[PDB]
Amino acid sequence: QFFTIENTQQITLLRTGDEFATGTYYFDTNPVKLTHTWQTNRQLGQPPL
Amino acid sequence: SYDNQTHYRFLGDGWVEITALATRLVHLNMPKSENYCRIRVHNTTDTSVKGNMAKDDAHEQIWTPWSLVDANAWGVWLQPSDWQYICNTMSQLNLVSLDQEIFNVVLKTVTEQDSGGQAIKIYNNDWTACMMVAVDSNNILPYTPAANSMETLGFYPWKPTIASPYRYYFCVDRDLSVTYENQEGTIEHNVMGTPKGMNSQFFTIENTQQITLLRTGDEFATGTYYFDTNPVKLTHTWQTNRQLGQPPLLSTFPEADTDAGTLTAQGSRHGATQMEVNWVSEAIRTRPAQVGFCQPHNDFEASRAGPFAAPKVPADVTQGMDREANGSVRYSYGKQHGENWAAHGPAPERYTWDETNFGSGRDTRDGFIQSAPLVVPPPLNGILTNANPIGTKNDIHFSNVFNSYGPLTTFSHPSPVYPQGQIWDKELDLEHKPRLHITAPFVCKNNAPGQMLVRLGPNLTDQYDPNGATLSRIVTYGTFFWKGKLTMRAKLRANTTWNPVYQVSVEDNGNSYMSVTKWLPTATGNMQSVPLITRPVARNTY
Repeated sequence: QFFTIENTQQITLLRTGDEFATGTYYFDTNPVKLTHTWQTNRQLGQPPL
Repeated sequence: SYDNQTHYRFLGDGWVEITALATRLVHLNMPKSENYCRIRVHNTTDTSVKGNMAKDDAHEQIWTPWSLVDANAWGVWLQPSDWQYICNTMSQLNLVSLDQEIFNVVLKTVTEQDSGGQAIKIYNNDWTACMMVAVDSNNILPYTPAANSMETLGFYPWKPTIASPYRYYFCVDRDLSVTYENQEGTIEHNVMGTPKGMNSQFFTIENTQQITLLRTGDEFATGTYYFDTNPVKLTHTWQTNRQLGQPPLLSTFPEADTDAGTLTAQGSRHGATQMEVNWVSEAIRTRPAQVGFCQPHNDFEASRAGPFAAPKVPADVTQGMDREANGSVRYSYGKQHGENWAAHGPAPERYTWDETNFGSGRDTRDGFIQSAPLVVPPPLNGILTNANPIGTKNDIHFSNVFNSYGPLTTFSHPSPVYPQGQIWDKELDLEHKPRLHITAPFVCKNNAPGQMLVRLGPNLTDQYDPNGATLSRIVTYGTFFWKGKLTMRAKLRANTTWNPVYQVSVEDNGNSYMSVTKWLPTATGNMQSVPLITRPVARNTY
């Protein structure tokens, strides 16, 4: 598989006074917790009486 | 209005709205520890031994002056007979909603008078006194299943019950080394530990829930939690990787009802396998997937908390009687949660439940593994069996360390046990959840039923000084009723076989496991609750 930047994307020429801007990609991901756990198979539920 | 029944509302297409009505008198005493206690527990009496370490009970829980009220146990809602009716007719079940209520709060105080006669105890209620109730609806405080220690509520209606004091775990970082029988040397270090600043979590009923005071003529009622769970089948499978699809073609037909038929030459027989052999056979033929799997036997792992038995998915015990191989469970209840009442000594009755999802279990004896391009009669060093010692140990074979889990590994969800058995269970706040829980059949996909806590109001005396070490408080205790509503959805199975199917029936007074006398009172009124078969009717996996 030999790809080529030229035969895959629409290149855009930018000179001195030019400028480019992308769209606005929207992320579709799952959030990540900002806390740590500690409990283990020993600390799970009703502790011994 | 007291009520403890079970209504079956029939709908169309074979769907039923099962309603559970449970009412029960409760008893509560003054929580001895007027304040939260961060007590530790170390059983050096056993951890010091060389062979002992599987008896490790080291940790550091936190005792709260509150008592939890958990009714998470089938044996408290449904009636023995009812469970039968269900398992014999239904084909699946699922939780719908929950609803709880409290009322008829009675608060009495005791006065041990008569010091000039003997020593009698006088009783008399107090209205001004108050009870305290709150509901962890948001589930802030750690989850504590009462059935996770058989401390739920009574399973017998006409018999009151008490609540199990609330207490949760805390971070400590225990440690213990490995040792066998006698071995040689010392147990290295069996250290306990101190609290870390990153994992320290001390909650307080007061700064987490909106407590509500209830006097004599007061009463409380909860909302109506709606269950969001997945239904569980009420039937058992049997098929194995041998009975999956098109059975081999027959070339020979029996002459009488004695002899059997034959197949086609293994070599000259159509089909497809994953081996390089130029023949076919049931044992090697390709199958849709994997029915059950091999699990490491007695796998004890250890983290900062210490050693523990790695849970294993329950399955069929198989002809090999391999219980601790297919994760069968052994319970230890007592009086309220079953067991005969005429049983002496504190000795708790036990029972080992063997899953009925046949075809998913495994027999270690026959379990083996060949090598390289499969050979018809395997050599000696070209096939490892459950008789070959691993790592210089005679009793340790590949079985006790082999994990056959994988993509094609499909199985059946464990069926619940009538009495004792747990109903639902909160889900772990982990980014990646586990395919299921063994503690209970139903797991709340979203938030779970807020736990209910109770506590008697600290009734003080005339002499009170906060700065004073430990001071008195008028003796008090209370009782109140608890009404619970549990609605569920289920569909009646369909009779499609022909041959009568297995039903959960009882039997005349005999030695049979299903003896009527087992669920009947005695000359004095004693009785027990023996676990009952779930999934009496066979299903069909493929």
